[PDB]
Amino acid sequence: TVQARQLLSGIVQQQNNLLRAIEAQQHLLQLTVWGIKQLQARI
Amino acid sequence: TVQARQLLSGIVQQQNNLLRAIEAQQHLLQLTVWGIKQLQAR
Amino acid sequence: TVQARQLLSGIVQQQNNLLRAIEAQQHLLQLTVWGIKQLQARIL
Amino acid sequence: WQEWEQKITALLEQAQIQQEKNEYELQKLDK
Amino acid sequence: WQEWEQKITALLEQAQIQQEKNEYELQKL
Amino acid sequence: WQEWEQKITALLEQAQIQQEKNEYELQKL
Repeated sequence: TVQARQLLSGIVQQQNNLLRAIEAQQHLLQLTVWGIKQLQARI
Repeated sequence: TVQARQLLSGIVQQQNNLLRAIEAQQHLLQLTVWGIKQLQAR
Repeated sequence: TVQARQLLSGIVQQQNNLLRAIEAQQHLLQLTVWGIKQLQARIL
Repeated sequence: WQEWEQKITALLEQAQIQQEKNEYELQKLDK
Repeated sequence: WQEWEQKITALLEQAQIQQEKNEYELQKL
Repeated sequence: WQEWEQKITALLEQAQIQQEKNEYELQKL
């Protein structure tokens, strides 16, 4: 199952890819919340 | 077959964790879209 | 073994569903990004 | 835009179905 | 609004913990 | 802003490469 252990390693690695992507998405999303928060405080 | 079993369980759990995170982000994202369209009118 | 192969296939499928959901969310996030910058110009 | 809302809700629903499928198949491999 | 930002924070911490566990289990295997 | 989008895209690029890989290795099993 060298084949199976490589697939599992690629899955775990891809889940780290996805986790880092949504962590980065969250930091950008937080900026847009604050930006809107800034605008609505003005109106 | 305990080794592979708990790893597969951990992977399935991590897929639920990422799905729940993405669903919670979608709620926040939609709320930002709402704030946009309200500001665009005022 | 037959169960594990079907599960592994569903896991790889799930990875594809999550990836596509994040990609779509990124396009939406980019639209809101420009919506803010335009609002920032219009009122700031 | 709406379409992006439309696409994301569909993908999340499909991820939700597949997640249940995988947990059910995981329980089956366990028991 | 505040609800979702705080929920996301908890959800990301749990995913980081599970990622560490899976990577430990991967290497042991 | 643009470079957090640059960070995000780059992470999705590599996830796309890894997805194609994982699908190949699965078929080989």
